[PDB]
Formats: sequence, C-alpha cells, structure tokens
Amino acid sequence: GPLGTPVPMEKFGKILAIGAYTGIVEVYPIAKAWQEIGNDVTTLHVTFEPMVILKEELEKAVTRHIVEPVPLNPNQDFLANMKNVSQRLKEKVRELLESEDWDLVFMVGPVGDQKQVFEVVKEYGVPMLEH
Amino acid sequence: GPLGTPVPMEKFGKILAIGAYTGIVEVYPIAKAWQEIGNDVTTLHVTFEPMVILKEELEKAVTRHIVEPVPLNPNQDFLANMKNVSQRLKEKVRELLESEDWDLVFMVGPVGDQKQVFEVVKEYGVPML
Amino acid sequence: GPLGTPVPMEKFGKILAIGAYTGIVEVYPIAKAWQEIGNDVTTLHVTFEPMVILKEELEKAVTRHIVEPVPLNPNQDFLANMKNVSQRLKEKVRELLESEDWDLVFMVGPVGDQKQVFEVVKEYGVPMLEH
Amino acid sequence: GPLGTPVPMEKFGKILAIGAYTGIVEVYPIAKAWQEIGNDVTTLHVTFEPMVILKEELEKAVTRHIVEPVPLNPNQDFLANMKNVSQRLKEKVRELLESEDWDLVFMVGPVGDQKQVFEVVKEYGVPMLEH
Amino acid sequence: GPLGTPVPMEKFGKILAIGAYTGIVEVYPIAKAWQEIGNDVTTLHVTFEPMVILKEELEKAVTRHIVEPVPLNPNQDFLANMKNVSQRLKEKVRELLESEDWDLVFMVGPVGDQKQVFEVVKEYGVPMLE
Amino acid sequence: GPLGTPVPMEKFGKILAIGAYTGIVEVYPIAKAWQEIGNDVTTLHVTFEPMVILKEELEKAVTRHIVEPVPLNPNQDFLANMKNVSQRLKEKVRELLESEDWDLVFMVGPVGDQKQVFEVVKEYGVPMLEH
Repeated sequence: GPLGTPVPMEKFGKILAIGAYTGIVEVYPIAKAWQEIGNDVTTLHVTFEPMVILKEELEKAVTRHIVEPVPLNPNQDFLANMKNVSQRLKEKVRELLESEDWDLVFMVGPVGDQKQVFEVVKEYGVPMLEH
Repeated sequence: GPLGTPVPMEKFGKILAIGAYTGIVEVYPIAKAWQEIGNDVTTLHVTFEPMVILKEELEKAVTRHIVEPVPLNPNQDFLANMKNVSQRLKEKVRELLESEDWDLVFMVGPVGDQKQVFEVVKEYGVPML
Repeated sequence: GPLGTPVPMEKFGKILAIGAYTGIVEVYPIAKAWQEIGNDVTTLHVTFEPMVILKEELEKAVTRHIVEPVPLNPNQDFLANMKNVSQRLKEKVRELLESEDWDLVFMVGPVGDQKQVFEVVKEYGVPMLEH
Repeated sequence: GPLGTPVPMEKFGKILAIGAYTGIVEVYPIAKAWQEIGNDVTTLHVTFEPMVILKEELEKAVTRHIVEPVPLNPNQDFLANMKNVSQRLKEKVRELLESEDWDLVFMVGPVGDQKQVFEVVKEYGVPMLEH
Repeated sequence: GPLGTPVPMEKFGKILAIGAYTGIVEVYPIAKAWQEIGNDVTTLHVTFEPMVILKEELEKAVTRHIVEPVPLNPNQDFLANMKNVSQRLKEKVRELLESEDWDLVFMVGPVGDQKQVFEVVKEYGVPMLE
Repeated sequence: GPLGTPVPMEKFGKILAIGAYTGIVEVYPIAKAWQEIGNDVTTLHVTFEPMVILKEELEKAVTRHIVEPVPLNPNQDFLANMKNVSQRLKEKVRELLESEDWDLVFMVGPVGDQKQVFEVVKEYGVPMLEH
C-alpha cells in the first residue's frame, strides 16, 4: 500500500521542511523526527487562510514553524488563487535562503510548486529532496 | 528538478483517474494523454466547494469527469473538514467500483487519502498505479 | 506484471522520440501522449527495410515522423547488419541535433544503441532519458 | 550514461535467461556471469531466422543455449510477423516450465512479450525479472 | 552522496527494528525517530561480543532494546563464526514473532541474513522493509 | 525476497571493489563476475584482524585482492575501534587512487564509511556505486 515519503534519518544540520496546502500533514511526522535526531528544522506551511493545520503541533516539534496564510479570493477561478500561493512561496523561500543559511531543503506539495521552489533553491547552492 | 509523476502510456482499458484537492492539477495532463492513447478514463475530483479547478478542461479531455464539492465549514479546525473530504472520497469510489467495472485506478492526493482509497480498491480486485 | 516505460507527462517543448527496431512500438503511445500534452515531438524509427511499423499511425500523432530503413543484407551474420543500423542511427541523430534544436531526447532500443546515441546527445547539451 | 540492466549476482540455482530479438546481446554478459557464479543458466533466444547472434558464444558460457529462429515472412506487415515470434516464445517457455523445474526466469525484450511471458511464468510459481 | 536508508515516517504500531553487526549504527537514528512518531519499536542487535555498540543510547530511545552477543571463536575462519550469528538471529526472531505480535519488521545487515530473517517473517504474516 | 545488490554486467575496465567488514561477502560474487566479464577488478577488504574472510577465494577470482586487518582493541568502546577501520579505509583508497588509475569504484559497507570513501573518490574524478 501507499506510505509516507521514505526519507533518510541523518543529521543534515539546519533543515527547511516545506509543506504546501495539505502537504504539511505529511511533512509533519518527517520534520518531527528530524528535529529529535539532531536537526535544526524550521517548517514552512504555505496555504490559504482557511486551511492552516497542525500549527500548534509542529511549533512544539521543530525549532521554528512558519505559516503564510494567503487569502482565498472566491471571486476568481481557483487557478488565479493558487498563483498567489505560488508567489508567496517563492518569496518566503527566497527570503529565508537570502537571509539565513541552510544545509537542506525538503518539500511536499503540488509538482508545480516543487518546480518553482527548486529554481529558488538551485539558486543558492542548497541541496534538495522532493516527495 | 521535480517532474510530474512518471506514468506508463498504455491501453489499460477503463481508467479511474482520481485527484484530491489540488492533486487534480497533476492528474489532468496524465488523464488527458491516457484518453488520447485509447483509454476510457473518467476523472474524479474531490475537494472543497471553493477549490474545484480544470472542470471544463478535463470534461473535454476524458470520457467523463466527476466533481464532488464538499462544503468548507469554517467553524471547525481544518482537520475536521478534511475528514469530510476523506469520507466523500471513499463513498464515491466504493460507489463507482460497486457500480461499473474498471481496469485501473490511479490517484494523486495526500498519502492519508491514498491509503483510504487503496483499501476500497484492494476490496474489488482492481489494480492501482 | 511488466508495463511500458513510466514517463513524466510535461511540456518539455520539442522532443525527439527515438525507437530502434521494434522499440518503436513502445515509444508510439508515449510520443502520441506527449504531442497531445503540448510537446512538439518528432519520432525517429531506425530499423531494417522489412521491419518498419506504425509509420502511418505516428505521422498522424506527432508533428513529424522519420523512418530510416536500413537494407537487411542476408549475406552477413546479423551482427554485421546491426552495425549498419547503429551507424544510420548516429548519423541521423547527429544530423538532427546539428540541424534544429531540441529540448529533450528519449529513446527505446538495445542498450548498445542507447549508449552510442547518448554519446551524440551529451555532445550537444540536450537532456536525455534511457533504461 | 545508460548501462546494462543492473542485476544481483547470487546463486538462484537453475536460471532461464531469455532474450527476444536483439535483447539477447544484453542478456549475454548477464547469463555468462551467472553461470560463473554457480548458476545453471540455460538461455533462450527467440528471433527471426536472419537475426540470430552470439549463438556460439553463449553455448560456451551457459549450461544450455536454445535458439528458436522464426521465419521472416516479407509478405506481411512486420506486426503479423512479430505475432509469430510472440507465439513461439510462449510455446517454448510453457514447454520448458512444464518440462523441467526452474528457480528463476529473467527476460529482456519488448514489453509486449515480457507481459505474455510473465503470464506463463506466474502460471508455474517461478519468480521473475525484467530488463 | 550516499545517505541512510530512506524510510517512511508513519505509525505502523509495534516495530521490530533489527541491526546485524555494524548495521545497528544505521538503524539507530531510524528506530529513534519511529518511537518519537508514536511507534512501539523494539530493537534487536545481533553481533559478536566484542562488537556491541549504542546499547545505552537506544535503550533510552526505544521501548525495548535487545542485544544478543555471540562469542567470537578465533579458532575458526570468520565464515564459521558468522554462521553462529546467523543462527542466533533466526532463533531470536522466530522467538519474538512466536511470542508477541508485530506490525512491522525492518532490518539492516548482510544480504545473507536479510534473506534468512525474511524466511522467518514471511512465516508469520508480518510485513517487512529491507 | 531480499537479494544481492543489483549491478550491471559491463566492461568498465579497471574496477576497485571495496568491502568493509562483512560487506566483503556480498562484493565477492560481484567482483568475481566482473573479472570474468573482462574487468580488471582489484578488491579491498578492510575489517578487524579476527574478521577477514574469503581471502583465498577472491585472490583467485580477481586480478588483485587487498586485505587491511585493523587490530581490534578490546579496551575501547566499539565506536572507538570502528574509527580506526574508517581511517585505514580512507588512507588505502586515497593511496590507491593517488597511485594507479581506475575506471570505477564500487563499495558495500556501513553508510558512514560509504560517505567517507565517497569523499575520497569525488576527489579524483572516478565514478562510483554504493550498496
């Protein structure tokens, strides 16, 4: 049967675990285990205002948990709205990589955002892992 | 970099391509290509009312496209709401497998729904991608 | 059981889908789907004169379908004959990459031709997909 | 770049290494190494009369090498001819599994024959591999 | 570069994480994380007396850590000695599966022991991860 | 069921097949088959004095077999002792790559040594394969 994304349990150092939309449900148990193993993981959840979940849970499991709630405008096709989440996603990552330094970046979310986020990462020389 | 789920381009016959939440964006190009290759693909999109997308696009690409919009109750933690989508998902699949017969089922969505949907599928003897 | 080569359904742009010998049977459904998805795929079938297949089918499915029928000389061990197909294969690819520009090259055929064809591709900086 | 099918080097016992068409070129070095490692490998090459290759080489490398040359009828589309090879392939395998007993079956050839051959194998409870 | 065995982080329930010889070094961080995620993992380290490691560390990370130190007889080729570890490995597993019930078994060690241990597991209907 | 590391059977040329601790048991059948296929494989077994195995067997199967027995100091936690094997491992590899030239390096041993050995290999531009 289907299982969570198989990931290696090592000390990579400082990890940026990203979860887009409901993708955060899956990164939760992963980020929790990396922190316990000795990794400084900071999670980022980018989704719509009415969809944040596990906020309380992973602020207590990682060194730092970031939530970027994008407003769900119901006057536009959903595509127009995802475009906003995609934007907020590049901006925050670009901002976190241009800010502090990371040892690894891991993400789980639509393959269209994984691509856009990969572009920002290959930009800074930080290794990545995609679901 | 990251790419769409690599899938085989064959004639499996009748395919049920499922997309949960934004997972439908990815199944779209896949189901479109399977139809053109000679597969009778019917897509199912289970998500919240304010999140259906590509509806028009894949009704024109597949033999049949089904959308099950679950009401987003803003008076409950999001977990309580996903539970409704998970329910609507088992019910519709159970209903489609208990109804017509399929050659293959393929799904893209949270791993928690993929599990629940896999239980319904292993139940009927239909292979899952 | 065994299934067709699992491939990603994206818009890479202009694709050169190659099929050596009976390998064309498998690339057919793949190239057909890539065209429909928005890719400018041109297929190349290199085989012996008495073995071309699906010619009609994939000329209608891709922007352009090329067939290079090599004469099957029955006065030589089959090895000596495959050598001619291997030659015709490097030449046509070298010619198509030195000619137009491609975004991706995908091939299905004996692993000995996949190697020789890979050498020509790494030569032009075009990404590839093997087995 | 592309390499031969990665395979495990163990003693499975009696192995039936199958190579359809030019697929035999690849199974050759594989079957040769399995024999040397202590496996009783018998290879089967199913192809058209004008395409047998490596016959001498692998009769010397395996316990037994079988060649089934199917006549290439030039008065029919190649599809009609492959159908004959597909048939000869099911028949000989069915015949070899219904005859002696095997510990493993490994095959390299078009994915359409790998399927048909897999059906015959799942029939006898013998474990299998592909290309 | 090479990394640890990629594994899924889920609640399978009760997990038997096995580490043969130095294989225990790798299962350590894995079993530690599974316990934290809500799994009742009990680790088993089968090796020679002069090779046990991380004993203290994983008794504190898992519900239960088992160590089976096999005596290293220096009067026999190493092959003859590994045979003893392979034996102690089948026996303890057979004993733990015939005893309590498990939801999953995961192992890291030579491929020759993974096979022998797999035979014992397929015997009881317990799923395995290599 | 679990099987040996699936590996490709080709002529890479000169191969350095490394086996740490009991990892040598698995590389044995692999290195034996590579030699027979036309590869100049030299195996290296790094382990503790009381753990060398297959020495006789693979000196007869490869062009050259190297054994580096590290003394097992029983007055230190096993971790302190593995550190010595890890050291002897980098040194001998560094020494073999700085000495002769290789076409490929393949290793099977703890993932902590595979990493340390990979650093030495990426240093000389020699391609590698892990377990």
